Amino acid sequence: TCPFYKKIPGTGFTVDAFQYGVVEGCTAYFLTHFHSDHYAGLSKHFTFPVYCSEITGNLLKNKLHVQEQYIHPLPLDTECIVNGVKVVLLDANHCPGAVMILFYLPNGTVILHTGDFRADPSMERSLLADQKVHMLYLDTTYCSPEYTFPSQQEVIRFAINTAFEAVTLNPHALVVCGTYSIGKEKVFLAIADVLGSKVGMSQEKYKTLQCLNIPEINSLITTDMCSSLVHLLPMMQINFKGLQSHLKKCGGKYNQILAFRPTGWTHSNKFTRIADVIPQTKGNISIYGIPYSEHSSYLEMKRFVQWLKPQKIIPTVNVGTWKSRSTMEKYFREWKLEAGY
Ligand code: NI
Repeated sequence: TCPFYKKIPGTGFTVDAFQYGVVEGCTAYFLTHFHSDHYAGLSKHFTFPVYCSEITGNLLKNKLHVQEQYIHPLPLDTECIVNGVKVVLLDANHCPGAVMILFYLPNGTVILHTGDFRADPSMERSLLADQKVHMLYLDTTYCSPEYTFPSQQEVIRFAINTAFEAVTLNPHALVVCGTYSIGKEKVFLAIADVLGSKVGMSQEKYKTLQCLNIPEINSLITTDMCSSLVHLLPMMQINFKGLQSHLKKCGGKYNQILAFRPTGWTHSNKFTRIADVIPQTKGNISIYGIPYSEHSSYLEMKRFVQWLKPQKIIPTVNVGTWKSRSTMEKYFREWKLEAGY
């Protein structure tokens, strides 16, 4: 059965609620982004209206074969009317096509659902600045003070400098980057750009990336592995056995692998700066775990909420345990008392 935190009161709407069958009294199903814990349940047999971004709609049509007549893409930053309710989609700074949703209820309540997001001060100058929000459905993935991480910019600088140095030292080194969903494309694209290479990948991943509207993508990605020195592989193959085997497949073109695993957080962050990160090495294979997050850190999330001053917060992540819930509720109270709302 659908949980309460996926239902928008006073509407016929749900959010990211496709794995529960036909939800009672749902007239429109919203999808914030194309990640499997959120889209799980969609297919060519789905015949209810789905509301989403243009990019998410490309992925629905091409990857899951949802029929076009049921896909309702909305432009960002634009007031739209859905089943008589005004809505706006805003950029969530998560993966490509990821949105937050503002709902303007007929009785005057204003609700923001963040979907998955990485809070940023740039958001303080969208259509959010223009009115009060009464309820916030918040991505609380990293809602605990131990979750610090560097900016995306610092992490990309580290990866580019590391890859550029390694391949300059050894022109026969291969760089490999792990992936298992859309998101974090900047990792492999920035590395390929500094090395003057395209990124080689499977036909299926290349198809997924072509759905995204990324400018000059035919310019950075390819299915011809032979001509590329940056390869993308499934995250599951990013280990010593998987990479030894891949290296065998390249036919003596290469004699070393430098691999990257962009993780969310890892407890090395509590003791280590980005400058100080080192790889795991075995033989002629090195693996770097890099803290590239597409969710808010604790401090980024705190700042966003203290700026927005919602009257009620409803968490959407880590809700399954009483200890997690109570912990998060305590932080929300602190934030409110410290900010004065
Ligand atoms: Ni996500």
